[PDB]
Amino acid sequence: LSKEILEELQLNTKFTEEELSSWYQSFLKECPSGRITRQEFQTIYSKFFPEADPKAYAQHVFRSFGTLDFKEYVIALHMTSAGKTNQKLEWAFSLYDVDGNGTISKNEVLEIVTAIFKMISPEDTKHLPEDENTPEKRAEKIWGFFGKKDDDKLTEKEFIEGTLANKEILRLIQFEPQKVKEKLK
Amino acid sequence: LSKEILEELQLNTKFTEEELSSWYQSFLKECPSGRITRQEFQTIYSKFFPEADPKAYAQHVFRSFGTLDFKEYVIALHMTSAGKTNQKLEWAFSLYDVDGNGTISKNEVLEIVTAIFKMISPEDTKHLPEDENTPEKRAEKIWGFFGKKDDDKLTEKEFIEGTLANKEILRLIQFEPQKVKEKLK
Amino acid sequence: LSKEILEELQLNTKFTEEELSSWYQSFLKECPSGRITRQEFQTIYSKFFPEADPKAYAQHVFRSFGTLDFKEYVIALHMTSAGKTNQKLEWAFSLYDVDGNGTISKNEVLEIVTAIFKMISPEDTKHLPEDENTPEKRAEKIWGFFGKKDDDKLTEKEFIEGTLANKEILRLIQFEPQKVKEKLK
Amino acid sequence: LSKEILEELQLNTKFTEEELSSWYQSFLKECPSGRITRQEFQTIYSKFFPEADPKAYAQHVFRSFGTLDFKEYVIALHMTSAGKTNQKLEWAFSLYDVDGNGTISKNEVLEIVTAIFKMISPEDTKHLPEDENTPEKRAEKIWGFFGKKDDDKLTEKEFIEGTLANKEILRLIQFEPQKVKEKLK
Ligand SMILES: [Ca+2]
Ligand SMILES: [Ca+2]
Ligand SMILES: [Ca+2]
Ligand SMILES: [Ca+2]
Repeated sequence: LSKEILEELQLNTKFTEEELSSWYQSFLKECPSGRITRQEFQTIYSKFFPEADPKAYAQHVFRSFGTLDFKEYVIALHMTSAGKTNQKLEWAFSLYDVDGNGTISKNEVLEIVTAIFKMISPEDTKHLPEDENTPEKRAEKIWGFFGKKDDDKLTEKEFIEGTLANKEILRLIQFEPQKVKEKLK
Repeated sequence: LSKEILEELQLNTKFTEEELSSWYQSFLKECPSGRITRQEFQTIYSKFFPEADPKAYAQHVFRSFGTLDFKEYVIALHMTSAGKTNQKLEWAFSLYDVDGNGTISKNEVLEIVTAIFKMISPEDTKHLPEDENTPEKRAEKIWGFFGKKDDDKLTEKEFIEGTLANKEILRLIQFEPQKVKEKLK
Repeated sequence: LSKEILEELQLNTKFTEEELSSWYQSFLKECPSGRITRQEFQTIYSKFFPEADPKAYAQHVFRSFGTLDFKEYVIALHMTSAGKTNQKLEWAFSLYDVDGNGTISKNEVLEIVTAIFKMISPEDTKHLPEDENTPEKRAEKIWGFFGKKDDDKLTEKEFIEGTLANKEILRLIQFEPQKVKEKLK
Repeated sequence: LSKEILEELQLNTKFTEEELSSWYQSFLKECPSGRITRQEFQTIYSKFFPEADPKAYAQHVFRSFGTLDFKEYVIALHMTSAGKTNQKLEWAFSLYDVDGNGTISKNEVLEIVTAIFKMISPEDTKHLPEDENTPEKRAEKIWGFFGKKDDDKLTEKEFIEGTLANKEILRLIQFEPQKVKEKLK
């Protein structure tokens, strides 16, 4: 588990195996089964993002992985809060492909963008450019950069190419609450 | 020791084993026993932070680990001066849990925040937001973000979740003197 | 391939072997032969840099490596879009030595600088200093910093020494489209 | 050599072993003996820092290591131009201890500060704070932060403690030409 987590994160880790083991011992005192349900997971985001409405967001993050074990729980927290976005592109594809069918549709992008938008304070909201100030505008822009028609599908190959190649695209799909905020101020 | 330090720091290290070995040879010329007392440790902070009152701070850092050996001494200096705060969350919990009982109480947070505040120059002080300009205000805000009642306790699980998840929380518990300063100017 | 890529990038990687393997499976669904032609490669840049004219640029990048296999394709995308420029100096020499003869001539630098310039929007263009606002001015400045006469040749030794030693030089040869942009605003 | 360099730099490297090997092949075409003299080394700095007077600086850097072999040459270029200063503290001590006797005297600090100052353009010079605008002022401030009397000696232990602990000190001893410049603008 600790080496397994460290193995999956590799460059994104903010912990050593010993520290992961300490966190783990603590986690087990709280969740003796070593599993956390979707409801328990959503509560972490509700408790730590008082100003926003993190429910949809936390559910989508949970979904990207019944329950999550400690490994997935630790990775989820790293994906939403630590590291650079360009190091999480594979995972991000999993977040955007809402139904897990392997391709991202326009409706899926809208779904994720809407949930991310709910993480932003209505205050930070008016600091947004006119062309990206609503879920639908932000989602359309994204679809547009990928050169997609409403009917089209986006594969993992194109998704990684575009997000890596063009930083403008990376900035639009960005899902970490803090980074979405710190790109305006 | 050098591999042992390098092993504990892992990603936070600013030295190679050879350089650690050089520093060590130098350290032994000064402290032949290879041990440094609390009083000797406090003197390093007093000597290098002339403008502040580092005593309480240095004592708490020392405590987080009679004497410290070279390994702990090197780690302590890394914890207070190098790397990114999000990579020191496990250690930070040890710093905040003043009595080492495993949970952080409101009084402990106040204790650490007060010591950190003593590291800031009275000059940089008035550059602080109204809601975080005194030890008690800064400590209350922290307790408030964790959703705690004065009577409550904070576990290591919640501490890591909150500090990692919400950067606002990370900024409030930040203990490195330089970062506390460079977040205002 | 995944370990082979990870081996060549080493510090520049934004992916783990597992993620590279996922991207690969996706790539094969699109290109069953596991090879991508110059024309297919150019299309990625045309599709993701709508505002510029990426043809010459994409051709030079392709050339630095008939077809490219997945490994070279992944590295090419990393070279143009991720990491710090100072970590790509060896590769950059390969990009500038247009004919692959081992030395860079003044005409080669002009060729690459012109292609890079085509990646910049005519809008960002007037934000350029007077002495670097045209391909020929930018190329001359570069040649001048290297202390070269129009007739001279630049070896890989001098190229690495100059670009590493003097950041001014590094900034002038910079080839990543985003960095060229973000150095003005 | 390539693994040996990679071993000494470890975290500071901007090259892979293969790239170091390429640079090496190029270096040998220029210096078949694989050795570079002090005069040859100084010429690199003179050629790439046209606006300054890099002689004293290049000599001190050379000295910190007759001739230098490729390994030392590569490390020297990394020390002066790449990475973060806090990762080069052991080496920096070697740079400041001009006579190699193991302790730094006030005259040695003045010597190095003067050489570094010669790397700054007279233009960037007036952008310097009043208390650090001359070699003697900058050197005195440094000695003062270390709490030293003119007669005193500075050991490697204290040097590392102070430079790591107090970023103000790190900024004053900073020796990379670019960083000295980019700390004003
Ligand atoms: Ca889907
Ligand atoms: Ca306690
Ligand atoms: Ca050529
Ligand atoms: Ca000396």
